[PDB]
This record gives sequence, C-alpha cells and structure tokens, in this order.
Amino acid sequence: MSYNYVVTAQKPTAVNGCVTGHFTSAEDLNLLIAKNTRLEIYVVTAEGLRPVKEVGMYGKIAVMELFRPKGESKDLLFILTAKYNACILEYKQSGESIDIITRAHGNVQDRIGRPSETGIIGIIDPECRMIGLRLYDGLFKVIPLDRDNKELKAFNIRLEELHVIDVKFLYGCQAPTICFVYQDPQGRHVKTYEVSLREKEFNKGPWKQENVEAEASMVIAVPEPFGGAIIIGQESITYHNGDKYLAIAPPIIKQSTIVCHNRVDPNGSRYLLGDMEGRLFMLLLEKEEQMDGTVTLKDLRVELLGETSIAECLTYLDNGVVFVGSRLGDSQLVKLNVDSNEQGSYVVAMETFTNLGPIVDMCVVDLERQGQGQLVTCSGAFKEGSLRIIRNGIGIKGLWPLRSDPNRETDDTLVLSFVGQTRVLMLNGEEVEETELMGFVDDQQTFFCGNVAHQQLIQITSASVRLVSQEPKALVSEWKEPQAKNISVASCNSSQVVVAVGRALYYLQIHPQELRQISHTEMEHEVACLDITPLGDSNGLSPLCAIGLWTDISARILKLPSFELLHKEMLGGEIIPRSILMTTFESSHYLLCALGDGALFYFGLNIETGLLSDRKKVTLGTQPTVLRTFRSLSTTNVFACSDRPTVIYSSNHKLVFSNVNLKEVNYMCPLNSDGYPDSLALANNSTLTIGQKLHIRTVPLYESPRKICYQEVSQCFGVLSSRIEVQDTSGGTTALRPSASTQALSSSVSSSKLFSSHETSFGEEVEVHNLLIIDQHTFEVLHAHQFLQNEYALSLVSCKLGKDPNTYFIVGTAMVYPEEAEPKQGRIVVFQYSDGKLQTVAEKEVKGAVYSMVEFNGKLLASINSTVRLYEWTTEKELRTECNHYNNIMALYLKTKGDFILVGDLMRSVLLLAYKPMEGNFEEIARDFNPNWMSAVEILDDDNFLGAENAFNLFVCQKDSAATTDEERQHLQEVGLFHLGEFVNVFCHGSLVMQNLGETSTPTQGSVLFGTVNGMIGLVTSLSESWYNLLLDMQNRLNKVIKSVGKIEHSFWRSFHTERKTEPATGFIDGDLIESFLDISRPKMQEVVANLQYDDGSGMKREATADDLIKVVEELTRIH
Amino acid sequence: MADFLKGLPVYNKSNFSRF
Amino acid sequence: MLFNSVLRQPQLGVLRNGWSSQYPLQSLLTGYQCSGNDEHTSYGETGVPVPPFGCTFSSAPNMEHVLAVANEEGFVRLYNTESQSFRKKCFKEWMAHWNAVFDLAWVPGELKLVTAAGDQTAKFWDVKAGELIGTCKGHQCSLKSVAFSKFEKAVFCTGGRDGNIMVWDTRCNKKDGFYRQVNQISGAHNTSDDFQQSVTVVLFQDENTLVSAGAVDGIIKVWDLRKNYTAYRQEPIASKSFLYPGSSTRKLGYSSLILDSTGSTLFANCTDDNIYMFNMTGLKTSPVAIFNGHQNSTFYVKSSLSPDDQFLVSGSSDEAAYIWKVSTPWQPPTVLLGHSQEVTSVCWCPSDFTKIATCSDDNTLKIWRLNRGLEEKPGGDKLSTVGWASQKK
Ligand SMILES: CC(=O)N1c2ccccc2NC(=O)C12CCCC2
Repeated sequence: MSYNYVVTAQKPTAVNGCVTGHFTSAEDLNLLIAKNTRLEIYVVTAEGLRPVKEVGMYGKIAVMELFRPKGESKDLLFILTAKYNACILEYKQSGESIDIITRAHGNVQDRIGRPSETGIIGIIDPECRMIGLRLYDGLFKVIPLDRDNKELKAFNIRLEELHVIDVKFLYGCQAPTICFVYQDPQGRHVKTYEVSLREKEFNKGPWKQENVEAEASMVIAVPEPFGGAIIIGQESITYHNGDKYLAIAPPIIKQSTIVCHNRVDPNGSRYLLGDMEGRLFMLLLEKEEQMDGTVTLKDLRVELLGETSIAECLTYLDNGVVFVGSRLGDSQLVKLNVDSNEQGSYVVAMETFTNLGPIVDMCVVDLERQGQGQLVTCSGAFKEGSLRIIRNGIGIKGLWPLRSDPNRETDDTLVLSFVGQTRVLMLNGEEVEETELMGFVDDQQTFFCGNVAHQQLIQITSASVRLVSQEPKALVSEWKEPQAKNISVASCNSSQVVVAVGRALYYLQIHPQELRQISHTEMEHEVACLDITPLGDSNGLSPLCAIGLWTDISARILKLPSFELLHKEMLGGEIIPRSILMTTFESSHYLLCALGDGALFYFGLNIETGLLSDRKKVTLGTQPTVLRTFRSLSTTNVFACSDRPTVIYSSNHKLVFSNVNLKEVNYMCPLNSDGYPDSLALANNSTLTIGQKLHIRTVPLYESPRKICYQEVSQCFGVLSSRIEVQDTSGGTTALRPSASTQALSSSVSSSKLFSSHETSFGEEVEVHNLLIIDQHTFEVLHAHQFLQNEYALSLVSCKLGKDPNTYFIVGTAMVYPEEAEPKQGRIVVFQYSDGKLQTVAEKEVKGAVYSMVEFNGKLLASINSTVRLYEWTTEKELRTECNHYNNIMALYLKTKGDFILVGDLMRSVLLLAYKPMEGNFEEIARDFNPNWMSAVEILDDDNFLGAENAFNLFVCQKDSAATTDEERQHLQEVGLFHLGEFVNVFCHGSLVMQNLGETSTPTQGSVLFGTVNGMIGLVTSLSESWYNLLLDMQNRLNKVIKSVGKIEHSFWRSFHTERKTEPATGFIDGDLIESFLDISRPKMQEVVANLQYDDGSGMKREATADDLIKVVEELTRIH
Repeated sequence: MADFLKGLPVYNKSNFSRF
Repeated sequence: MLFNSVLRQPQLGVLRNGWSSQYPLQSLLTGYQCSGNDEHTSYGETGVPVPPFGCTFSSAPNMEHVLAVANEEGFVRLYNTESQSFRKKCFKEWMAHWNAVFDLAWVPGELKLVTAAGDQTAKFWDVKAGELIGTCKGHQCSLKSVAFSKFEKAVFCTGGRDGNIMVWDTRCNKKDGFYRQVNQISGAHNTSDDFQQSVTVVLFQDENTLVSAGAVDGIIKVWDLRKNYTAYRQEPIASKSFLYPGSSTRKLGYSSLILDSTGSTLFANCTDDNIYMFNMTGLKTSPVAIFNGHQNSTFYVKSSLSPDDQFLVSGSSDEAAYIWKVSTPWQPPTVLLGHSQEVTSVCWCPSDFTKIATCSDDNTLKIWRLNRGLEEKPGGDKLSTVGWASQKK
C-alpha cells in the first residue's frame, strides 16, 4: 500500500532566475522572476509592479536570458532547466487570452562530461548570433540562433582550459568573442576566444591572456563605448581591454565577496554590485575623450550605496528603483535616493515581497485549540532569519444598507451610535466631522435602517419620527409607532423600512403610491423576519414568500399563503437555529440553518413545495450564529458569526467552510469598498477590529534559526538560533546587529565545567548559539540562553521524560573547532522553563555530535555521530544509557512511531530499527540498500517509509511482508519514486485544514507537510490502489491533452533523477497536474476522460463524465 | 548632488510617480 | 569539512564540489576494516590455495552486491557481500576455463558475465541459468582484458596478448555456438622503433569510443568503433592518443584504465609506479594529475574509483592498497594494511561507498567495510580484524 499524492500548498518563493527587458511588448518594461519552477512576468507600471502572467516550468530554471534577434519586435526568452531542457519562449497576447509559446526546444545534455563546479553558465551574443553554454568541464556548447533551428541543434567546442570560472560575451567585437576567467596550477587567468560557427571552433582572440587575482569570481562585459571586461575578485577590481589595464583595491570590498551585478546605464558608466552581507555597492566607470572620436576609461571607483537584503539579484528597473532578489530572505523593491539620510544610506526600501526562504525546521501547532492547525517555520538565514507563521484562512457603530446612491450604491454617509445613543456622522467621503445638530436628538440608538427612494432617510427613535436632514427633508416613509418599541430581532431591506415595534401590527408599507397588506391576520408572536430574500440583484420581486416556521423547522417546506404545517420531520437540533437567512451564491441558493451550539442543517430550495435536499454537518463554537449574506462580489456568500466564523464559498455542489482571518466578531456589517474589501471600518463588540488562501506572519529575528519546538504546558516556542559575531582582540567579541538573542527580556549564559576541551585571529567570525523561549501570543523573545563557546546546538526536543511530571526543553549540542572534520564532544542539556527563566537540570556529556533527538516512549533517544542511543530519565533526574546501535555512518535524521525507529544516513538510505522491551536493545528489522544521500525522512504507515534525496527527489520504501522467511525480510524495497525538484529540509505530520468529518470515506489517508529550501510547502497523502490507478490514468490523459510551456514531457520532468540512475517515477501522483484539470476548458475537459471507466455507485464502471471527474478533483483539492 | 548618483536612467517620468 | 558541509546544507541547499557527492569524505578513510569473517581463501582443485585474479561487483537489479572472483585455475566464484549469514559466502562457483582467467565483465544490468582466459578464448556465462551462452574465439595468444559499455549490453571488446582488440556482438549469429567478431583492430599497440606487443587493458567510454592501453607502447589510444578497422592492412591510427608523460626511458606500459561515472576523467596505472589522470573531453592531452606512493611493478596491479568519483583506490606490490583523494593528489594516501602479499585487484562497490573488495596474491579476498567508531559493546578485540586503514608515513 504505497500510493502517494504530492501537491504544493505554497509555491516556491526564493528567487534564483532573474531578468528585465521588453518581453510582453516593445514599449512596456518587464521584470521576469524565476523561483525554481515558477516564472512570473511583471509590467512596470505607474502604480508599481503589475502581475501579468505566472507559468510553471517542468524543471528548475538555471539560466534565463532576454535577447532580441534582428527583426523581432519584442524580446524572446531563453530558459534552460536543471535537466538541460533549453527552450525559447515568445509572449503572445490574443487580445484577452494570454499565452506564451515555445518557438524552439531541445535537450542539450551530453552523455559524456563532468558538470562544472561553478554551475551552469548561459550567455547570449550581443548581436544574438548564438547562445553559449558552459555545462561540462572542457567543453563549450554553442547553439546557432538561426530561425531554422527550431530543434535547438548545438555543437560542442573543445577548449584546453578545463576549469572555467565565468564566461561572458564581449561588446563591440566584429566576430563573436568570449572572455572568461579560468583556473590552472599557475593560478587564475583571463582569456579571450573568437567563436567561429562556420569553422565551429575557437580562434586566437582579440587580446592577450593576463594573470588576475587568485580569487577572481565573475566577469562583466562592458558595452560599446568602453569595451573590454571587468573582473571583480576579492579585494580587487580590474578592467581589461587590449593594452588598457585598470586596477583598484578598495578597502570596503574586501570584507565580503561580490555575488551579483547589474548594469544601470546602457553605456556602462554605472553598475550595481551585490554582496553576501547584503550591502549594495555602486561601481563607477569614469570616462574621458581623447580630443575627438574614441572615448576611454579613466578610473574605476566603487561606492557603498547602502544595505539591502542578502541579494541573489540586483536589477535596476527605472526611475532610481532597484529590484533586489533575495534567496535567503524577503525580496525587495528599493529606491536609490540622490542624497543620504541619518546613518547615511542611499537605499530606502519601498516594497517587500515575502519569501519563506530556507525552511530549516517547522512545526504544526494548534494555538487556538479549535481544530485547525497552523504552521510555524524557521525561515531565512544570517540577518534575514525570521519565524514565519502560515495559517489557512480568508463611538462609531451601526448596521444598515444605506442606499445613498440609488444606482452607484456603496456608501458615503453613515450614522455613529453609542450603546443607547445615536447621531448621524458626516462622512463626506474620506473625512468626518463631529458637530452637534440642534434639530436632532442624540439620546436614543438605532440598530437597523434603510433607504427606499429619493434618498429618503428617516431618523428612527422610540418616541416618534422626526427628521432634520438635507437629502430627504421629508418623512415620506413614515414608520408607525404602535407601542414605541426598540429595534430588536427586526430585519429591514432597501424596499421597506420596517422594525419590530408593538403587537397590534398591520403590514407596514407606508410609501408613496402603494400600501400592501400581506400581514393582515392578528399575530401575537414577534417574527424575527417579515421580509423577503431576493434571488440575485432583483429588488421587490420575491420568487417565493416561503421562509418556514421558526417554531419547529420542519424539513418539508411550506408556502406562506397556505400556512399549513406539512409532515413532521424531527431534527437532532431541537433548539431552534439562531438565524436562518437565504444566501445566493454565483448561481446557487441554499437553505442553511445556523444553529450555534451544533447540528447545522443545510437544504436546497426547489420551486413551490421544494421537497428536500441533502444535509451537511459541521460543528461550531458555543456562540450564537448569525447568517449574514454580503453583496460584494459575483458570489454573494454568507458570513457566519460563531466563535470561529465560516465564510462559506460555493463550488459546483459542495460549499467549503473558509475560516476568517481575524479572532472573532459577533455582529458586523461589511463594507463593499472595491478598493480594499479586506480593510474596512468594522468595529467590534467593544473595540474597533478592522478585519488569499494562505496568510504569512513574519517575526524577524536578525539571526539564523535552526530548530523549533512547541510546549503547550508553558505555551512557548523553543527556537535554536545562531548569531554571527566578529571577534576583536579588544573587548572580547562584539555583536554585528542587535539581533533577537541579544534583545531578550531575561538572558542567561551556559556554565558547564565538564568541557575543559584555541585562540582565534583578531577578525575571525565566530558563531554564538542560543536557545530562545518565545511567547506564543506576542511572539516576543521571553528568554535567551547562550550556550558555551564554540558550541553549536543542532537538535531540540520538548517532551516529558519518564515519570517526571515536568515538561523539559532538551537540546543536543556539539563542540566544534576549526581543525576537526567531525565533532568529538557533545552535550544533551535539559532545561525547565518554570517562570521566565530557563533552569538547567542535566548535562549528559557525550562523545560526538547530537544531530537529532526524539522522545521515544517516555525515554529520550539521541543520535551521536555514527550511533543511535537510548536514554532513561532516572528518578535522580539524570539520563542513563540503556542501549546503543552502531551500524551507521551518521544518524542524521530520526523518526519514530510506536516501537519502530527510522534512521537516516549521510550516504546510506533509511534504516528501520525496533526497540525490544523484553531484552532491552535495538534490532535491525530491515535496511534499504540503495545509497541515497538523505536530506529528510518520515514514517508514513507501519510499512511505508518516506525519504528525501539531496538531489531533489522523493522515495517511499516498503517493509516487505509477502516475502518468504529469509534475509529478504531485511530489505526495504524502494517502491515509490518521484522527482519533486525541491530540496526537502523538514518533514512533519499535520494539516492546515479543519480536522473534522475526516472519516467519511476520504480518498486520502494521513497528511504529511514537507518544507524545502526554496520556501515551498508540500502535502504528501497516501491513496488507495483503485484511486491511485484512476489518478494515474487521469495524469496520462492530461499529459496527452495539455501542453507544457516549454514543451517538456511531464514524465521526463517527474522521473527520478540522480547522477547514476534516471528511473521513471512510480507510485506517486502529481497533485499539481491533477488539480490543473480544473483549469482546462470544457471541450478540453471532454477530450480527457473520453473513454475512461469510473466505478462510483458500485462495481459497475460507467463511462465517466466530466462532472464526476470534477467532483473527484475538487474532493482531492479540499485537503490541499 | 554630485554626478556620483544624480542622473539615473529613466524610461518615462511617470513610471513611479504614484507608487 | 564534513560537519560544516552537513550543517550548512539546510541553509544553502545543494552545491557542486567537482565530484558526484556533496560532502568531503576524506576523514572516514581510516575507518575501513576487514573482519575475520570477511576474508576468503580461494582453493584449487588439488587443495592448495590459489591467488584470486579479477574481481568486480554485478550491476543487475537487486543483485548489485554479488562479487565475481576468478583465479589462476579458471574457477569463477560468485560471493554474496551484503549477506551476513556468517557462512560460506561463495553462493556459486564453477570451472569457467581449464587455463587461467585474466578478466571478468558483468553485462550491465543483467546477471550474465564474460570470462576471458588463456585458452585464447572468451566465454559468455549466464549466471542465473548456470549455462554457457557461447564462446568467443579468434584471439590467438591470450585474452588480457574484456570490457562492456554501460550504454549497451550486446557488444563487448576483448584485448589479448596477440596485440588485437576484438569487438564481439552477441546479436550476430554464431555458426557453431562460437561467436565471430564484428570488428577487429590488429597491432593496436606496436612499437615501430618475443614479439609480445600485447594490449593490457581495454575499456569503454561510449557505445562507439574505446580506450586501450598497451604493455610496452606507453601510449593510451582511443578508437572510434564506428569505423571498420578489420580492412586496415596498414597500422590503425587512433582518434586520440595520450603519450607517455614521464621521464622513464624503459618500455613503459599501462596495467589498468579506469573511467569515472561521468566518463570525462581517465585514470591510468603505469609500470613506473604512477597513476596518471587525464581529461577525455578537453584539448589537454597532458595528465591532469599524478598519484604516486605505491609500487606498480607487475601488470596485475589494478585500480578502481569510489561510487562518487571522490577517491581512487589502487593495489600495489607494497602489499597494501592505497587510497588517494582525487581532488588533492598531493595529500598522503590511506593504506589498507593486512595483506601478506601483493594486492592485485581492487574494486570499490559502485552501489556502496562502504564496501571495498581487494583480491591479493596471498590467496585472499578481503572485503573492507567502513566501521565508524572503535568503541563498541564487548565481543571480539583483535581476531575480529585482519586489515586496518592507516595514514601513510
Ligand atoms: C601469443 C602467441 O601465440 N604468440 C604470438 C603470436 C603473434 C605474434 C606474436 C606472438 N608472440 C609470441 O611470443 C607467440 C608466438 C609463440 C607463442 C607466443
């Protein structure tokens, strides 16, 4: 039973591919950002960056360049994937439909060749004559760029320089020229070659080869006015052009290496330089003219523009605005001011794009304890570390549909109100005034109002009807006063302004040129609603007057004129539903009973009698629930009012209970402002609470976090954090930034005398590791405990050990030194967070690195390097060794379930152990024998075990049970293979959706969330065999029908890939491809499932229609 | 106000005037 | 370093190190050890032990752990290496040839192999069926090496003492059960300036490219198998040739050629006690690296590469196996002491970085397993080890 469903809940956010140009058209500047498999195109507009089109490559983008061949009006895009799938894309707009087409595609991988150390390099000739690639050592791939080359046929040129650091295409050269920095035993050199397509070879080169600094990194091709190249190594910048040679060694650059570069001026005068520390530099190419004619470089100057996020990209768009593409943190859009500020910096941040970055660790926690989980992840690194929380979800006072504009609608002027008092508020658009009016009375309150026609707003108060206004200026719609009652349990609409007052009641339709008498019979009971529910945008035209009787809520529906109770249908919720209001969706209206305590009832309203429809059950909090239909979109959904209100959203026939993004409200009137429907003037019961599948909250740490663990007993998060500190001979060590560890309410330092077992330089960068106790409400650092010097905390667990009632924070740390390949000393420290202090309990010095720790059965099992240990928490509060397991290289990852243990090795695949309580030591039940270089592990069932490769792959190994009694029971068979394309960092058990009604024969069993280094979160859920076969057939048919953006085969993209083996993917279903079935047009939907057999009702397999398939896909996507 | 940073390239003056 | 790379892996993702792995594994080489139950003695028909010669691991699925070992009496024995039954690991054995067997070559992805022998013949053995598929005949002196390409399982090349490289295709019909060659290179390694101008090692880089080394020629030649060399009455001309990069004036020859997983880098053992590493993709015909410290006195010394191409292991007449990190040839090698005679053949397991099989001239096959941590629970102190890894002086 190994059939899994992998679907990305959150798409990757880290930026690696990156360009700007005229892609969409020849007039609008574009910014193209590639995040792993995602490519997004933005049009630089007046408002800012306008999203235009987001596409998904069937591969990891490694090279993206924008080039304009002669004749083409707009730039074409060259995209190469990590599987060497080169493609050329053109943006083609069809007026309304938006597509990008592949004008040429092809695989460029070679069966012979070692991939280069400096990664894939892809460059385009300035005249667009050819495309150059440096994929393998000793070879240079050249793709001619003729229009005939629809298949991208390339030829390989052999060059003596095997180790090439960076290669660029030069400007101003007649024949195409490459200038590259190569490394040989003599050092590092810069050399130029001329590419001959006719000869398919390398010629002499425009200028000689010169010896450059030993740490030259990358090359910049200066444009025509200057020519030549710029080599920017560590602590040195050089400019080479023929005999012209310039060199500078600025002191500022030497601090950290330059990573990225960009061209600001088209003539090449100014360049932007990134850095590992995030600082942004500007390099100036000063020019001088020789009398007349040629112009030449005069000097090279670099200036520190400021500090930005750690940048994988600098990209000057225009108007002094630079996009900073960050892989280790949030991306930025910053502005280069002409003058600096306090603490002089010319860079000011304008916009921040959220990036989950490297998700080192994460946990699923139910802070609200309602039933829906939340994801708290350790994100970012260095100064970009954060604590993002991912959650799945979507006196002024008064409530009324004030139709000030009969056709424009919305709302201009309102009425404020206290508890028992009210007063019209002069909302003249965006501004308000507080001036008392003589003609009004402010001693009474109004809860519901409405407007009928001619802007006839009438003040409502208990005593009588009085009006001093500007638009109505007349009491035309006079509401009667039988017994002077307040506005309670009354509903009024735009057509009629009626509130529940008195008992001697006749129908209230006092408006010009009509007087209706629908309610004529004497009725003592005070009806909550005496109005009609419109179907759509109709006003005053009710298709039916049937609303049911609040007394019994019988299932059989009775029309109001008949007023005869039909056959009784008792419901479990004998208590009457709190508020029953019809809500009309896009095209569907349903009868919903909003019973606050429980037993919610949903029904479908048919014509006349209406019979009955299906029923649904979803529990809510112990709070009254009010059904509030809101008209602000094409779908006029309803708004619940329970403890956790549900804004139900419509599907074909299955409505989804979306959660609100706020804490809780009781009686709120949403505003239909199209500018920002999310942010409104909403109040609360006593406060003013103002108010996208996933919501991310960022808690900056300014230091790199490692591990996170939740403690519900103390309601706190333990976070392992690392701080980079520069150490100087004077003053000891000084912090670089006021990070989270330094900024703590209370702080402590570890004092362990068992580690008696080195002086660093005056500028060595040391790492100080701390454990931070963080409140779960304010997310502030309550405590910060600093470990010993040269001690790295690798593992953290919060658990209850043995018979001790107390809950402990247990941290595994290793003492690291510059001269040791492997740590030889470690500690397993136990803390108890009693009250604002991290009291230490036990130390337990160990001889190795404690890579991971898991609480087993009330016992702590740790992983010292090449060892798996079991510790007993004795009554003396000291860990005592119980059993050891040595047959491993390093137990990097430990996962447990029951009595079974899963062990991940650095080289070997997962190893499955089993504690034997009788004898009292581990036994190797089975072990996978395929070397896989683990990155994360997870145990799904008692048989299937999930593992993540370091080559962006997933696999599932099954403990064989049908095997005969032999050594063949000791083999874990790799039964499922998949190429995720992302480096999985953490596996966890949980879900981001409501955990209710999960036993109703759901297609997917279990739920595993994995977080990767690119900032994406994915779901793995097991499927049954029949559902797996149906989904595999669906996948094949969709692959046949839909067309990839790069014309890349999906099976090739998803096939398990490694330097040694390329086995096709089995036992895995691509959730993204399955969910993409909903985005294809109806004729294309019928093209799929054309001859597919579906067994829905019973064993018989009818010819499956599109509707059944949509049902299956939507049910699958509910869990996502 | 020197030529160190003044005169940055612009496509059109209205590309970010109302960000 | 290893720990720093592991620690920084989650934050910075993957990186390229110049080999097929993400970690520096140079610190684990001292952990290689051979247990008493991991040492096997090859016995002849008469009863006296015989030295194993030629030994490599299979590539068949779910069978990448069996090891085929040949000796000078023609016996071929298949051992199970991952098995821990603590019994005779020789799960199969049969007399492949009456004379000595000089090379074995597993068919890629299949449980079939080829034994080249001193009967001037090669034999195709179907291991699972325990039957002889056929006999390749046409060599006239003594087969010295046999090679299969990883990209095809029907064409294999045999290099013999007569100086011929004979290319056989199993798809071609056999007249009487005897395979007839599909191609032939005559006088591949001849010193233009008794005869015995033999080719020692033949290896495959592609399905059309072959790398051959001689015994006295001193030049490593590359042949395009698409061309037909049979009709070449004159001396054939190699597509590429790596001349001898050394100051020795003797009749230098190469005893072993090895290609990494990518196939771009070629390691050649030379008689002058050197291992020359060349690049097969670029224009640099000079050796990229030189490894030394061992003694390649005889032509029986052979080398192998780690599964990730990180390390190179080579036998020697020093009676030890030397492991060099490819990235750092200057560093002293790791010595696998324990053999009592010349270490003849070595084989790093392609599917297991942990296992190294060394077949020596003291009638011993030793399986070295990477044991991490010398402090363990009781049971066995000194007898439970017969070889140990130590840093070279
Ligand atoms: C291997 C082989 O059959 N030989 C050979 C064939 C062809 C050419 C040269 C030689 N040299 C030799 O020394 C002999 C002749 C006498 C036996 C050994």
